[PDB]
Amino acid sequence: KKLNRLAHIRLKKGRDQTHEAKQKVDAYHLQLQNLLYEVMHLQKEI
Amino acid sequence: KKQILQAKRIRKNRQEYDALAKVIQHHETLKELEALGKELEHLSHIK
Repeated sequence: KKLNRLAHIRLKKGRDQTHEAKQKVDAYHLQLQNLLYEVMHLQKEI
Repeated sequence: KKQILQAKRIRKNRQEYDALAKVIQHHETLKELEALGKELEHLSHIK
């Protein structure tokens, strides 16, 4: 029982850290997408 | 930035082309002159 509880808690912590990393990567990707949209619109206007 | 320079060049070219188009606006003429010559020939025959 103690081993199962420890494993479940570790899995929850790992999933939380992965979700945090996913949010960070999504923010970076949104910044990069804004930059690419700016470049595309500037090439379209020019 | 290079594309902005190129767009400035293209805008200068478009301004020159618009100046040319406005200067021109400021085959059909030969056909109108031929019709006027035919009308003058008909008027000479009537006279």
